[PDB]
Amino acid sequence: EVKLVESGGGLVQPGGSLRLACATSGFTFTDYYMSWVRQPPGKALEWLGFIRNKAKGYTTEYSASVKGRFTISRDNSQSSLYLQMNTLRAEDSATYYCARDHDGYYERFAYWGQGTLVTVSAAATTPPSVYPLAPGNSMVTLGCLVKGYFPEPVTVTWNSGSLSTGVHTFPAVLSSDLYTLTSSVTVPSKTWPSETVTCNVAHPASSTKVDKKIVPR
Amino acid sequence: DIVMTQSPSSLAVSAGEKVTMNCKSSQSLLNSRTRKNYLAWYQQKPGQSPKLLIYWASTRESGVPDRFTGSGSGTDFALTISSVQAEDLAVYYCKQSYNLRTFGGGTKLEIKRADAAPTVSIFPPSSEQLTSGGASVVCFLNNFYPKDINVKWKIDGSERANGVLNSWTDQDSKDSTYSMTSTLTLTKDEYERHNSYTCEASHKTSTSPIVKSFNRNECX
Ligand SMILES: C=CCO[C@]1(C(=O)O)C[C@@H](O[C@]2(C(=O)O)C[C@@H](O)[C@@H](O)[C@@H]([C@H](O)CO)O2)[C@@H](O)[C@@H]([C@H](O)CO)O1
Ligand SMILES: [Zn+2]
Ligand SMILES: [Zn+2]
Repeated sequence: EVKLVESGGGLVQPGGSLRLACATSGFTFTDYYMSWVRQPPGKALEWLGFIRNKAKGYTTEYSASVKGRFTISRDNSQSSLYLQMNTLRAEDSATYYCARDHDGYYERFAYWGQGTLVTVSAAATTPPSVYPLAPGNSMVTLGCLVKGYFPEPVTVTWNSGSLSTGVHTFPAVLSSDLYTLTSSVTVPSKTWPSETVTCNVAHPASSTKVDKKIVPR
Repeated sequence: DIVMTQSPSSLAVSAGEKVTMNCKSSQSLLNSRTRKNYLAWYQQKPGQSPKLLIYWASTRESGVPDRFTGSGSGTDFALTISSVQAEDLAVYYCKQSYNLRTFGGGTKLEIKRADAAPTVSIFPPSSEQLTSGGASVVCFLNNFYPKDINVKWKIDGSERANGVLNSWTDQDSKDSTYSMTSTLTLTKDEYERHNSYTCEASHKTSTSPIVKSFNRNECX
Protein backbone atom coordinates (compact mmCIF):
# COMPACT_ATOMS: atom_id res chain seq x y z
CA GLU A 1 0.00 0.00 0.00
CA VAL A 2 0.99 3.63 -0.47
CA LYS A 3 2.64 5.16 2.59
CA LEU A 4 3.77 8.74 3.23
CA VAL A 5 5.23 9.78 6.59
CA GLU A 6 6.47 13.25 7.55
CA SER A 7 9.02 13.86 10.32
CA GLY A 8 11.27 16.60 11.69
CA GLY A 9 8.54 18.84 13.08
CA GLY A 10 8.76 20.51 16.47
CA LEU A 11 9.88 23.74 18.11
CA VAL A 12 12.24 26.16 16.39
CA GLN A 13 13.27 29.70 17.31
CA PRO A 14 12.17 32.67 15.21
CA GLY A 15 14.90 33.23 12.61
CA GLY A 16 16.12 29.64 12.77
CA SER A 17 16.09 26.77 10.26
CA LEU A 18 14.44 23.36 10.16
CA ARG A 19 14.36 20.49 7.68
CA LEU A 20 11.41 18.16 7.31
CA ALA A 21 11.53 14.71 5.76
CA CYS A 22 8.88 12.62 4.01
CA ALA A 23 9.45 8.87 3.72
CA THR A 24 7.41 7.00 1.13
CA SER A 25 6.81 3.45 -0.05
CA GLY A 26 4.34 1.37 -2.03
CA PHE A 27 4.71 3.10 -5.39
CA THR A 28 7.35 3.93 -7.99
CA PHE A 29 8.74 7.10 -6.37
CA THR A 30 10.62 8.45 -9.39
CA ASP A 31 7.40 8.40 -11.47
CA TYR A 32 5.77 11.03 -9.26
CA TYR A 33 5.96 14.77 -8.67
CA MET A 34 5.84 15.42 -4.93
CA SER A 35 4.32 18.46 -3.18
CA TRP A 36 4.56 20.09 0.24
CA VAL A 37 1.43 21.69 1.69
CA ARG A 38 1.00 23.43 5.04
CA GLN A 39 -1.80 24.48 7.35
CA PRO A 40 -1.69 26.87 10.30
CA PRO A 41 -3.86 25.55 13.15
CA GLY A 42 -7.49 26.23 12.27
CA LYS A 43 -6.68 27.80 8.90
CA ALA A 44 -6.69 26.81 5.21
CA LEU A 45 -4.34 24.48 3.30
CA GLU A 46 -1.53 26.29 1.45
CA TRP A 47 0.51 24.74 -1.36
CA LEU A 48 4.22 25.47 -0.96
CA GLY A 49 6.04 23.81 -3.84
CA PHE A 50 6.79 20.64 -5.73
CA ILE A 51 9.65 18.68 -7.23
CA ARG A 52 8.98 17.05 -10.59
CA ASN A 53 9.49 13.41 -11.56
CA LYS A 54 12.28 11.68 -13.49
CA ALA A 55 10.75 12.34 -16.91
CA LYS A 56 10.87 16.05 -16.06
CA GLY A 57 14.38 16.17 -14.59
CA TYR A 58 13.41 16.48 -10.93
CA THR A 59 13.06 20.27 -11.22
CA THR A 60 11.43 22.34 -8.45
CA GLU A 61 8.83 25.11 -8.28
CA TYR A 62 7.60 27.19 -5.33
CA SER A 63 4.69 29.39 -4.29
CA ALA A 64 5.50 33.09 -4.15
CA SER A 65 5.05 32.96 -0.37
CA VAL A 66 8.10 30.72 0.13
CA LYS A 67 10.20 30.95 -3.05
CA GLY A 68 13.76 31.89 -2.11
CA ARG A 69 13.33 30.77 1.50
CA PHE A 70 12.22 27.12 1.35
CA THR A 71 14.07 24.40 -0.60
CA ILE A 72 12.66 21.09 -1.77
CA SER A 73 14.84 18.09 -2.61
CA ARG A 74 14.44 14.34 -3.04
CA ASP A 75 16.52 11.21 -2.53
CA ASN A 76 15.46 8.73 -5.19
CA SER A 77 17.72 6.01 -3.81
CA GLN A 78 15.54 5.94 -0.69
CA SER A 79 12.23 7.27 -2.02
CA SER A 80 12.22 10.20 0.39
CA LEU A 81 11.42 13.90 0.10
CA TYR A 82 12.76 16.91 1.99
CA LEU A 83 11.71 20.48 2.78
CA GLN A 84 14.46 22.83 3.98
CA MET A 85 12.99 25.87 5.74
CA ASN A 86 15.02 28.99 6.52
CA THR A 87 14.53 32.24 8.44
CA LEU A 88 11.41 30.93 10.11
CA ARG A 89 8.77 33.24 11.52
CA ALA A 90 5.45 32.92 13.33
CA GLU A 91 3.43 32.59 10.12
CA ASP A 92 5.42 29.45 9.39
CA SER A 93 3.89 27.72 12.42
CA ALA A 94 1.79 25.00 10.80
CA THR A 95 1.19 21.35 10.11
CA TYR A 96 3.31 20.34 7.10
CA TYR A 97 2.09 17.60 4.77
CA CYS A 98 3.82 15.91 1.89
CA ALA A 99 1.52 14.70 -0.88
CA ARG A 100 1.98 12.55 -3.96
CA ASP A 101 1.51 14.86 -6.96
CA HIS A 102 1.35 14.59 -10.79
CA ASP A 103 2.64 11.45 -12.56
CA GLY A 104 2.42 12.81 -16.10
CA TYR A 105 -1.21 11.77 -16.51
CA TYR A 106 -3.40 12.33 -13.44
CA GLU A 107 -4.08 15.76 -11.95
CA ARG A 108 -4.63 14.91 -8.28
CA PHE A 109 -2.97 14.64 -4.88
CA ALA A 110 -3.96 11.00 -4.40
CA TYR A 111 -2.05 10.45 -1.15
CA TRP A 112 -1.06 12.60 1.85
CA GLY A 113 1.04 12.00 4.95
CA GLN A 114 -0.30 12.40 8.49
CA GLY A 115 1.63 15.69 8.66
CA THR A 116 4.16 17.07 11.14
CA LEU A 117 3.60 20.16 13.33
CA VAL A 118 6.13 22.99 13.29
CA THR A 119 6.02 25.68 15.99
CA VAL A 120 8.08 28.85 15.62
CA SER A 121 8.51 30.37 19.07
CA ALA A 122 11.08 31.56 21.60
CA ALA A 123 9.20 29.90 24.47
CA ALA A 124 10.89 26.86 26.03
CA THR A 125 9.92 23.18 25.77
CA THR A 126 7.98 22.16 28.88
CA PRO A 127 6.73 18.64 29.53
CA PRO A 128 3.11 18.20 30.64
CA SER A 129 1.85 17.36 34.09
CA VAL A 130 -0.75 14.60 33.77
CA TYR A 131 -3.50 14.24 36.35
CA PRO A 132 -6.18 11.54 36.68
CA LEU A 133 -9.81 12.64 36.69
CA ALA A 134 -11.84 10.25 38.88
CA PRO A 135 -15.46 10.82 40.01
CA GLY A 136 -16.81 11.75 43.44
CA ASN A 137 -24.98 5.78 37.40
CA SER A 138 -25.25 3.46 34.39
CA MET A 139 -22.43 4.94 32.31
CA VAL A 140 -19.36 6.40 34.04
CA THR A 141 -17.13 9.17 32.69
CA LEU A 142 -13.42 9.39 33.49
CA GLY A 143 -10.72 11.79 32.38
CA CYS A 144 -7.12 12.92 32.20
CA LEU A 145 -5.93 16.52 32.54
CA VAL A 146 -2.78 17.30 30.55
CA LYS A 147 -1.54 20.59 31.90
CA GLY A 148 1.26 23.10 31.41
CA TYR A 149 3.14 21.89 28.32
CA PHE A 150 4.78 23.41 25.24
CA PRO A 151 4.84 23.13 22.30
CA GLU A 152 1.97 21.15 20.76
CA PRO A 153 1.21 18.43 20.10
CA VAL A 154 0.43 15.79 22.68
CA THR A 155 -1.46 12.58 22.10
CA VAL A 156 -3.90 10.91 24.45
CA THR A 157 -5.05 7.31 24.11
CA TRP A 158 -7.03 5.18 26.54
CA ASN A 159 -5.99 1.63 27.42
CA SER A 160 -3.29 1.83 24.74
CA GLY A 161 -5.95 2.72 22.19
CA SER A 162 -8.20 -0.27 22.88
CA LEU A 163 -10.77 2.17 24.28
CA SER A 164 -11.82 4.12 21.17
CA THR A 165 -15.50 5.06 21.25
CA GLY A 166 -16.93 7.33 23.93
CA VAL A 167 -13.70 9.34 23.99
CA HIS A 168 -13.52 13.12 23.73
CA THR A 169 -10.15 14.86 23.59
CA PHE A 170 -10.50 18.61 23.89
CA PRO A 171 -8.39 21.00 21.77
CA ALA A 172 -5.51 22.52 23.75
CA VAL A 173 -5.84 26.09 24.96
CA LEU A 174 -2.83 28.38 25.26
CA SER A 175 -2.48 30.54 28.36
CA SER A 176 0.73 32.25 29.44
CA ASP A 177 2.94 30.39 26.97
CA LEU A 178 1.67 26.99 28.15
CA TYR A 179 -0.96 24.60 26.79
CA THR A 180 -3.58 22.62 28.69
CA LEU A 181 -5.94 19.96 27.37
CA THR A 182 -8.14 17.22 28.77
CA SER A 183 -9.62 14.00 27.51
CA SER A 184 -12.75 12.25 28.72
CA VAL A 185 -13.78 8.63 28.23
CA THR A 186 -17.19 7.16 29.03
CA VAL A 187 -17.47 3.46 29.85
CA PRO A 188 -20.11 1.18 31.45
CA SER A 189 -20.21 1.37 35.27
CA LYS A 190 -19.68 -2.38 35.35
CA THR A 191 -16.31 -2.23 33.61
CA TRP A 192 -14.81 0.28 36.05
CA PRO A 193 -13.33 0.12 38.58
CA SER A 194 -13.56 -3.68 38.19
CA GLU A 195 -11.49 -3.38 35.01
CA THR A 196 -8.61 -0.91 34.70
CA VAL A 197 -8.79 2.33 32.75
CA THR A 198 -5.53 4.07 31.95
CA CYS A 199 -4.77 7.15 29.88
CA ASN A 200 -1.54 7.15 27.89
CA VAL A 201 -0.07 10.55 27.16
CA ALA A 202 2.84 11.36 24.88
CA HIS A 203 4.57 14.71 24.38
CA PRO A 204 7.00 14.29 21.45
CA ALA A 205 8.89 17.57 22.02
CA SER A 206 10.06 16.45 25.48
CA SER A 207 10.01 12.71 24.69
CA THR A 208 7.50 12.39 27.52
CA LYS A 209 5.60 9.14 27.91
CA VAL A 210 3.01 8.94 30.69
CA ASP A 211 0.54 6.31 31.84
CA LYS A 212 -1.93 7.46 34.49
CA LYS A 213 -4.25 4.81 35.91
CA ILE A 214 -7.63 6.16 36.97
CA VAL A 215 -8.14 4.86 40.52
CA PRO A 216 -11.29 5.40 42.61
CA ARG A 217 -10.65 8.13 45.18
CA ASP B 1 -1.40 34.14 -9.67
CA ILE B 2 -4.63 32.16 -9.73
CA VAL B 3 -7.00 33.20 -6.95
CA MET B 4 -9.30 30.52 -5.57
CA THR B 5 -12.37 31.43 -3.56
CA GLN B 6 -14.98 29.22 -1.96
CA SER B 7 -18.46 29.83 -0.60
CA PRO B 8 -20.10 29.56 1.67
CA SER B 9 -17.42 29.84 4.35
CA SER B 10 -19.61 27.53 6.41
CA LEU B 11 -23.10 26.02 6.67
CA ALA B 12 -25.00 23.26 8.46
CA VAL B 13 -27.34 20.72 6.92
CA SER B 14 -29.50 17.97 8.43
CA ALA B 15 -28.70 14.34 7.67
CA GLY B 16 -30.38 13.26 4.45
CA GLU B 17 -30.49 16.75 2.93
CA LYS B 18 -28.74 18.08 -0.18
CA VAL B 19 -25.77 20.45 -0.05
CA THR B 20 -23.99 22.54 -2.66
CA MET B 21 -20.65 24.27 -2.18
CA ASN B 22 -19.02 26.56 -4.70
CA CYS B 23 -15.49 27.19 -5.97
CA LYS B 24 -14.40 30.11 -8.11
CA SER B 25 -11.11 30.62 -9.95
CA SER B 26 -9.74 33.97 -11.12
CA GLN B 27 -9.00 32.40 -14.52
CA SER B 28 -10.20 29.42 -16.54
CA LEU B 29 -8.84 26.05 -15.42
CA LEU B 30 -9.87 24.45 -18.70
CA ASN B 31 -6.72 23.13 -20.32
CA SER B 32 -7.48 23.62 -24.02
CA ARG B 33 -4.98 20.92 -24.98
CA THR B 34 -6.22 18.05 -22.78
CA ARG B 35 -9.84 19.29 -22.75
CA LYS B 36 -9.97 18.95 -18.96
CA ASN B 37 -10.50 21.28 -16.01
CA TYR B 38 -7.58 21.05 -13.58
CA LEU B 39 -9.66 21.40 -10.42
CA ALA B 40 -9.77 18.90 -7.55
CA TRP B 41 -11.82 18.65 -4.33
CA TYR B 42 -10.44 17.44 -1.02
CA GLN B 43 -12.17 16.46 2.22
CA GLN B 44 -10.56 17.10 5.61
CA LYS B 45 -12.37 15.57 8.58
CA PRO B 46 -11.56 16.92 12.06
CA GLY B 47 -8.02 15.97 13.10
CA GLN B 48 -7.32 14.11 9.86
CA SER B 49 -5.25 14.67 6.72
CA PRO B 50 -7.03 15.89 3.58
CA LYS B 51 -8.41 13.11 1.35
CA LEU B 52 -9.02 13.29 -2.42
CA LEU B 53 -12.68 13.16 -3.45
CA ILE B 54 -12.85 14.48 -7.02
CA TYR B 55 -10.40 15.53 -9.75
CA TRP B 56 -10.59 16.91 -13.30
CA ALA B 57 -13.66 18.71 -11.89
CA SER B 58 -16.03 15.74 -12.15
CA THR B 59 -14.10 12.46 -11.90
CA ARG B 60 -14.91 10.71 -8.63
CA GLU B 61 -11.97 8.94 -7.01
CA SER B 62 -12.47 5.21 -6.42
CA GLY B 63 -13.84 4.43 -2.97
CA VAL B 64 -15.55 7.82 -2.72
CA PRO B 65 -19.31 7.46 -2.12
CA ASP B 66 -21.68 8.20 -5.02
CA ARG B 67 -23.39 10.97 -3.06
CA PHE B 68 -20.41 13.24 -3.79
CA THR B 69 -20.54 14.89 -7.22
CA GLY B 70 -18.23 17.47 -8.78
CA SER B 71 -19.43 19.75 -11.56
CA GLY B 72 -18.71 22.99 -13.41
CA SER B 73 -16.18 24.34 -15.88
CA GLY B 74 -13.89 27.28 -16.60
CA THR B 75 -13.95 29.54 -13.54
CA ASP B 76 -16.92 28.07 -11.67
CA PHE B 77 -17.16 24.71 -9.94
CA ALA B 78 -19.32 23.04 -7.34
CA LEU B 79 -19.30 20.00 -5.08
CA THR B 80 -22.71 18.54 -4.32
CA ILE B 81 -23.62 15.99 -1.69
CA SER B 82 -26.96 14.46 -2.66
CA SER B 83 -27.79 13.14 0.81
CA VAL B 84 -25.60 14.31 3.68
CA GLN B 85 -24.58 11.82 6.36
CA ALA B 86 -23.22 12.50 9.85
CA GLU B 87 -19.73 11.41 8.77
CA ASP B 88 -19.67 14.12 6.07
CA LEU B 89 -18.71 16.66 8.73
CA ALA B 90 -15.55 18.28 7.34
CA VAL B 91 -13.86 21.22 5.65
CA TYR B 92 -13.99 20.92 1.87
CA TYR B 93 -11.23 22.48 -0.23
CA CYS B 94 -11.00 22.99 -3.98
CA LYS B 95 -7.59 23.23 -5.65
CA GLN B 96 -6.44 24.27 -9.13
CA SER B 97 -3.41 22.62 -10.72
CA TYR B 98 -3.56 24.50 -14.03
CA ASN B 99 -0.58 26.64 -13.03
CA LEU B 100 1.40 25.23 -10.11
CA ARG B 101 -1.25 24.63 -7.40
CA THR B 102 -3.58 26.76 -5.26
CA PHE B 103 -6.14 25.82 -2.61
CA GLY B 104 -9.37 27.69 -2.01
CA GLY B 105 -10.02 28.92 1.53
CA GLY B 106 -12.33 26.03 2.32
CA THR B 107 -15.96 25.41 3.18
CA LYS B 108 -16.79 24.07 6.64
CA LEU B 109 -19.72 21.69 6.60
CA GLU B 110 -21.45 21.03 9.90
CA ILE B 111 -24.43 18.77 10.60
CA LYS B 112 -27.75 19.91 12.02
CA ARG B 113 -29.57 17.53 14.37
CA ALA B 114 -32.21 17.48 17.11
CA ASP B 115 -31.36 19.48 20.25
CA ALA B 116 -29.70 17.35 22.94
CA ALA B 117 -28.96 18.16 26.59
CA PRO B 118 -25.40 17.87 27.88
CA THR B 119 -24.25 15.14 30.23
CA VAL B 120 -22.33 16.94 32.94
CA SER B 121 -19.52 15.49 35.06
CA ILE B 122 -17.40 17.26 37.69
CA PHE B 123 -13.94 16.22 38.93
CA PRO B 124 -12.01 17.52 41.94
CA PRO B 125 -8.26 18.22 41.85
CA SER B 126 -5.98 15.19 42.15
CA SER B 127 -3.76 14.76 45.21
CA GLU B 128 -0.67 14.79 42.98
CA GLN B 129 -1.63 18.23 41.72
CA LEU B 130 -2.56 19.59 45.15
CA THR B 131 0.70 18.34 46.62
CA SER B 132 2.44 20.42 43.95
CA GLY B 133 0.59 23.56 45.05
CA GLY B 134 -2.07 23.75 42.35
CA ALA B 135 -5.77 23.02 42.14
CA SER B 136 -7.70 22.35 38.93
CA VAL B 137 -11.41 21.57 39.01
CA VAL B 138 -12.73 20.08 35.78
CA CYS B 139 -16.23 19.89 34.34
CA PHE B 140 -17.11 17.93 31.20
CA LEU B 141 -20.26 18.83 29.32
CA ASN B 142 -20.71 15.97 26.89
CA ASN B 143 -22.75 15.23 23.79
CA PHE B 144 -25.03 18.25 23.46
CA TYR B 145 -26.62 20.24 20.59
CA PRO B 146 -26.55 23.00 19.55
CA LYS B 147 -22.99 24.13 20.28
CA ASP B 148 -23.92 27.30 22.16
CA ILE B 149 -23.78 26.65 25.92
CA ASN B 150 -22.97 28.52 29.12
CA VAL B 151 -21.06 27.35 32.17
CA LYS B 152 -20.78 29.17 35.47
CA TRP B 153 -18.63 28.16 38.42
CA LYS B 154 -19.78 28.61 42.01
CA ILE B 155 -17.53 28.40 45.05
CA ASP B 156 -19.45 28.30 48.33
CA GLY B 157 -22.49 29.46 46.37
CA SER B 158 -20.84 32.52 44.85
CA GLU B 159 -19.91 32.85 41.20
CA ARG B 160 -16.28 32.98 40.12
CA ALA B 161 -15.19 33.91 36.60
CA ASN B 162 -11.43 34.24 37.06
CA GLY B 163 -9.19 31.27 36.24
CA VAL B 164 -11.65 29.46 33.98
CA LEU B 165 -10.69 28.09 30.57
CA ASN B 166 -13.18 26.51 28.16
CA SER B 167 -12.64 24.24 25.16
CA TRP B 168 -15.18 22.81 22.69
CA THR B 169 -14.52 19.74 20.58
CA ASP B 170 -15.37 19.73 16.91
CA GLN B 171 -18.71 18.12 16.09
CA ASP B 172 -18.86 14.34 16.55
CA SER B 173 -18.83 12.37 13.27
CA LYS B 174 -21.27 9.73 14.52
CA ASP B 175 -23.92 11.52 16.63
CA SER B 176 -23.37 15.10 15.46
CA THR B 177 -23.09 16.43 19.03
CA TYR B 178 -20.57 18.81 20.60
CA SER B 179 -18.78 18.49 23.91
CA MET B 180 -16.97 20.97 26.05
CA THR B 181 -14.53 21.06 28.92
CA SER B 182 -14.41 23.82 31.53
CA THR B 183 -11.41 23.98 33.85
CA LEU B 184 -11.21 26.21 36.93
CA THR B 185 -7.68 26.63 38.26
CA LEU B 186 -6.94 27.86 41.79
CA THR B 187 -3.96 27.90 44.12
CA LYS B 188 -4.02 25.18 46.77
CA ASP B 189 -4.21 27.85 49.47
CA GLU B 190 -7.34 29.39 47.98
CA TYR B 191 -8.82 25.99 47.12
CA GLU B 192 -8.51 24.96 50.77
CA ARG B 193 -10.49 27.97 52.01
CA HIS B 194 -13.80 26.84 50.55
CA ASN B 195 -15.98 23.74 50.57
CA SER B 196 -18.53 23.59 47.75
CA TYR B 197 -17.44 23.61 44.12
CA THR B 198 -20.20 23.81 41.56
CA CYS B 199 -20.32 23.61 37.80
CA GLU B 200 -23.56 24.96 36.29
CA ALA B 201 -24.54 24.35 32.67
CA SER B 202 -27.23 26.38 30.92
CA HIS B 203 -28.33 25.14 27.50
CA LYS B 204 -31.42 25.89 25.41
CA THR B 205 -32.62 22.33 26.06
CA SER B 206 -33.72 23.34 29.58
CA THR B 207 -34.81 26.43 31.51
CA SER B 208 -33.26 24.81 34.58
CA PRO B 209 -29.44 24.69 34.61
CA ILE B 210 -27.74 21.31 34.91
CA VAL B 211 -25.79 21.38 38.16
CA LYS B 212 -22.91 19.19 39.26
CA SER B 213 -21.20 19.80 42.57
CA PHE B 214 -18.80 18.28 45.08
CA ASN B 215 -17.88 19.23 48.64
CA ARG B 216 -14.25 19.19 49.71
CA ASN B 217 -15.17 17.81 53.17
CA GLU B 218 -16.72 14.77 51.51
CA CYS B 219 -13.26 14.02 50.12
CA UNK B 220 -13.50 16.03 46.95
C1 LIG C 1 2.31 22.42 -23.39
C2 LIG C 1 2.17 21.83 -22.14
C3 LIG C 1 3.05 20.86 -21.69
O1 LIG C 1 2.83 20.34 -20.45
C4 LIG C 1 3.75 19.34 -20.00
C5 LIG C 1 3.67 18.08 -20.84
O2 LIG C 1 4.74 17.44 -20.99
O3 LIG C 1 2.55 17.75 -21.27
C6 LIG C 1 3.40 18.96 -18.56
C7 LIG C 1 3.50 20.19 -17.67
O4 LIG C 1 3.16 19.82 -16.30
C8 LIG C 1 3.06 20.90 -15.35
C9 LIG C 1 4.43 21.48 -14.96
O5 LIG C 1 4.52 22.72 -14.84
O6 LIG C 1 5.35 20.66 -14.75
C10 LIG C 1 2.46 20.35 -14.06
C11 LIG C 1 1.07 19.80 -14.40
O7 LIG C 1 0.45 19.31 -13.21
C12 LIG C 1 0.22 20.93 -14.96
O8 LIG C 1 0.10 21.96 -13.99
C13 LIG C 1 0.89 21.49 -16.22
C14 LIG C 1 0.06 22.64 -16.82
O9 LIG C 1 -1.26 22.16 -17.09
C15 LIG C 1 0.67 23.19 -18.11
O10 LIG C 1 0.73 22.15 -19.10
O11 LIG C 1 2.24 21.95 -15.91
C16 LIG C 1 4.92 20.77 -17.85
O12 LIG C 1 5.89 19.82 -17.39
C17 LIG C 1 5.18 21.12 -19.32
C18 LIG C 1 6.59 21.63 -19.63
O13 LIG C 1 7.57 20.64 -19.26
C19 LIG C 1 6.90 22.94 -18.90
O14 LIG C 1 5.96 23.91 -19.35
O15 LIG C 1 5.04 19.92 -20.11
ZN1 LIG D 1 10.69 26.03 -13.72
ZN1 LIG E 1 -19.59 10.99 22.73
